[PDB]
Amino acid sequence: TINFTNINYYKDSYAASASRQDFAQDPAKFTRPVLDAIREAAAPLQ
Amino acid sequence: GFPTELKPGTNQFLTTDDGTSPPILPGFEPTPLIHIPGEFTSLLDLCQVETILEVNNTTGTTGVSRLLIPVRAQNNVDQLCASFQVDPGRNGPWQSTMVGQICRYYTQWSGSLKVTFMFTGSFMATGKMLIAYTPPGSAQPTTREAAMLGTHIVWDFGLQSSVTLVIPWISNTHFRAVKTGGVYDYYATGIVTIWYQTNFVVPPDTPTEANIIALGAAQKNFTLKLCKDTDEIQQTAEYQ
Amino acid sequence: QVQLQQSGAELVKPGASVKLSCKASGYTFTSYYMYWVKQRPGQGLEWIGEINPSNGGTNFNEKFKSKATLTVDKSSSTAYMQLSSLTSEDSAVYYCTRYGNYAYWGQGTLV
Amino acid sequence: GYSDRVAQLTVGNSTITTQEAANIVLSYGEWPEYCPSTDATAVDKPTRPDVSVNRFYTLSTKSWKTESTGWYWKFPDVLNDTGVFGQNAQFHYLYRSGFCMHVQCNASKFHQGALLVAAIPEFVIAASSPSQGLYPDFAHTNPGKDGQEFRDPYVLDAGIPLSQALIFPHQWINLRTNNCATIIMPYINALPFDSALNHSNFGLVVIPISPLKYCNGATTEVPITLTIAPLNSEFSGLRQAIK
Amino acid sequence: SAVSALADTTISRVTAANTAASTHSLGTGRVPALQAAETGASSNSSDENLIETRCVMNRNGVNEASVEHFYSRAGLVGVVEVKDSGTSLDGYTVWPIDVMGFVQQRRKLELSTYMRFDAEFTFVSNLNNSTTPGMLLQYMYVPPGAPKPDSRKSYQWQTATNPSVFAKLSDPPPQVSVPFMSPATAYQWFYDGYPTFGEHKQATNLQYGQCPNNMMGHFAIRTVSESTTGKNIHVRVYMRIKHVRAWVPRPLRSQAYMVKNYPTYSQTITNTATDRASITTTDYEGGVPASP
Amino acid sequence: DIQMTQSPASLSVSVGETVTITCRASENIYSNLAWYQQKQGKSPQLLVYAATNLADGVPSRFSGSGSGTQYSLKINSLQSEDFGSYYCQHFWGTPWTFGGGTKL
Ligand SMILES: CCCCCCCCCCCCCCCCCC(=O)O
Repeated sequence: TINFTNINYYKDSYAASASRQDFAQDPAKFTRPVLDAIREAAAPLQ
Repeated sequence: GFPTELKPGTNQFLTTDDGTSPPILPGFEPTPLIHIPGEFTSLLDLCQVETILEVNNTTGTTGVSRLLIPVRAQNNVDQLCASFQVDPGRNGPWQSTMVGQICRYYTQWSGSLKVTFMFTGSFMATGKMLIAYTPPGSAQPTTREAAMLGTHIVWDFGLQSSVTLVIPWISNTHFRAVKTGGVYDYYATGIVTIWYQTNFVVPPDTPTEANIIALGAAQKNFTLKLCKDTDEIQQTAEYQ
Repeated sequence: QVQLQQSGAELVKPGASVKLSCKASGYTFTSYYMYWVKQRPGQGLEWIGEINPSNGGTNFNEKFKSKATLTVDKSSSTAYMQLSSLTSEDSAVYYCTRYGNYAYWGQGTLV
Repeated sequence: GYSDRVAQLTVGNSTITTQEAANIVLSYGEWPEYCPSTDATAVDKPTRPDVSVNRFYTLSTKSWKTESTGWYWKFPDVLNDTGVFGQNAQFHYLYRSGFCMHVQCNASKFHQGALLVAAIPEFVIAASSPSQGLYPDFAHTNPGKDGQEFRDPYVLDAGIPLSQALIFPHQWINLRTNNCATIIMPYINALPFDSALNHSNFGLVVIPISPLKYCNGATTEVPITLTIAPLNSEFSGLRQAIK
Repeated sequence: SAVSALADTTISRVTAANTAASTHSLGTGRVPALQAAETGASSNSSDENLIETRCVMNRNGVNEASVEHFYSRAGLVGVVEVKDSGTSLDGYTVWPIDVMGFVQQRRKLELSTYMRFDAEFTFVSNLNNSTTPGMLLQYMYVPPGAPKPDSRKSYQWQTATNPSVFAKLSDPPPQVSVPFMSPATAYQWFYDGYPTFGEHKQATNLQYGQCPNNMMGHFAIRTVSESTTGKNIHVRVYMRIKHVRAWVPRPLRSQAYMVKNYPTYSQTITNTATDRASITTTDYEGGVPASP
Repeated sequence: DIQMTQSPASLSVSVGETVTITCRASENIYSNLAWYQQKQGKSPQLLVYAATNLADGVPSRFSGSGSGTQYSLKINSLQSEDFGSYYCQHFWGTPWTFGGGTKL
């Protein structure tokens, strides 16, 4: 119910707990790191 | 003196406890954060990067040759080229993959997998391969006629040298334990067998054996659960 | 095909050493371990040891550690076995075996 | 939605043509850029010798053989003694730049083999120990314009598996499919600028995964040519030239 | 007010990708399965285009695979032995802070090339027999350049400016927060270079890869004593990385580590995949076939 | 060291019968077994690799089966040239223990 968490008790921001509320996902910089976008249905090299 | 009462778990050091802790350096401002290319925020984004399967993980084979699936002109029809299981946390070809090594940091996994087979023969080398994924229950198919009863792709060699075998998420449970073997073969994903649909046909003066390079990765629906310690590297003494 | 051409027959006086050759052909030499098997006539086959033609890593049996030294000539695609401290129990036929996915054997060497 | 097989890379007075390309890789999705004032630390005005340093330098040709294990270069090192780049990299303490790495290996439609061409940021080279033999020598860490044959391509001479080197910006040269590999790499470092002599930002590996096989009568000498072009080369900290 | 912030503090589940229902596709020019791995791009083929899929409203959570959740776990980064018995009657130890001495933390960290994180260091200190008598210890962070103690009594222990934690062995483990301390904008587990200029022609190229940006100093630990206690104290240091940014993912190490600050493997290269009998051998018996 | 234990040390059957050799093991060798047929005078000829894969040129009369600890080589329709000594050989780990031998 009530969530009394993620409270920083110190004047320094790095004393706070882990940042576990900003989950991001961007696999394209590893999976599709190519200048030409290749449609899935398309034959890649034409 | 605000009345409090210490509960069980006081003084314990749980290693996975995200709590506050007193800063050693008051007023410390770290070095400014600049942009560095290549920031990853999820290990799932890394599991979706196709990495080579060590399908030739056979006794005797050494080095980069363990990464190659030999494919040659056959004298018979409907012969087995290669087979491997598709349990990403099992000892075998998937150990050489980023997905199979990030899986081993987790207890349970879920999602479709994907093997991208690239043919590395001559331009003049033609062939057709049946790559079958056999769901659980059946051992490695003994014939191609038995393998084609499962999820399979017929791969025609051509100008597009690569093909994707999407291993679909066919499971009874929402997640599969990365651990396999014993009773944990309840979570066996299945077997992938590569068959000669037609022959490996080359013209004269053309190499008769070539290599398929398999590339294992995860799909967009891949998921990992219950962070655990990996069994990859061991240690007997501190490193210096 | 994958042919392993071993050296010719050998007749060496006791208390010496002979260098047996194994000229591999038909495959990448640095891609498969080379194994040596000893067979005294009438007796069975005995495994001597292995050698990786990429780093010289050799793993012998507990009965051939101080009796067999394995080298490799990666440029010549040839493996070698120089049996030290020759005796009578070391006079046998010797093969060089590559396994990979199919155990390829040589022809043998009478020693 | 296709990738055209023909491509022309033009930077400076250099122009590279290919008719069997395989969709140039933009490393980590980020083009090379100059250092933003927000991320800059040094206060001297950087020199930007645009066309005299940002250009394709063809630097080394390695003969691909059946037993070849692979070669690696270090991007700043492979150019530290070449052209106006090397001179700017010697006269200046600070340097930052991206690169367009174009590896060229052409062979007939009767040759076969695949090369893994990867750009490895912070490619620390390992020493294989059976102490002096615990650390690699400078020839192996900074091979220069010539590059270094891989001792153990399986572990990338770094203890890390080659099969996972595809986590780095990579292309393949599969002889049946393409004769070139193009990786555009931005400047990756924990620092906005760094020494072009002390630090190698990226390794440039070309490892044969599928070995070069041909038949009798085919051209036996199949060369692999490395052509790299700095992109957005900045140099600061002008002083006496250091090699 | 701030009650809105406190309400939105629980980890909200982010779900994996749904599967859309697919049908048979009989036609030309639509090849979702033909790829080009030479492009360096992974396959964009979806299961909805290789097979006939059902619609799955996937409710599997993908949060635990975050870099934060992967790394925000305390692991052993240091074992310090405060020797005060036998030949080593020191009662103090100055420990070079390096998180690369133990396999579990080191391998997880080297997944990344650059990491920028704060840390929560915990010190688990006890005797040989696991007991924790009341023994005042001093845990002084000695940043690079600060005078290191040369005795249990030396003036450096006055910790006028250095951060010192005083705790008894009987107390719960001392735990502190360490910020991102580095002249760089990220720690660098792999530094392809040398810290200094020169010819680099030494027989022991010991300085290759040694970035002083990661060298964060020494933890100087002592028992607050006046003479030899006669007891050796084993301090174990656990780092919990937090507020973590990771860059340039790398292959997870496949070879057993040999030394702390260098990638260096044995000539006996272990295969990253365990061996099997042949390329057609699988370890799965399965059920009895109905009609072989 | 995973040692071997070949059950039938000798056998003599007629042309047409079916002999089945057995090759146990100390521990699970994971199908890393190779059966050889060595008639005294010639070189050891590989018959079945990986405990199931029939070698090239070997007649379909031969068949290898087994998994884990126990393995069996069967010679159905025992023709004339099927005599000699039959050795199993594990290639799992360090020792590479061959079989005792089977005279047939
Ligand atoms: C008051 C007691 C505090 C203890 C001191 C803690 C200071 C921690 C140092 C910072 C930790 C992260 C940096 C790790 C970098 C070292 C890696 C390496 O090069 O091997």
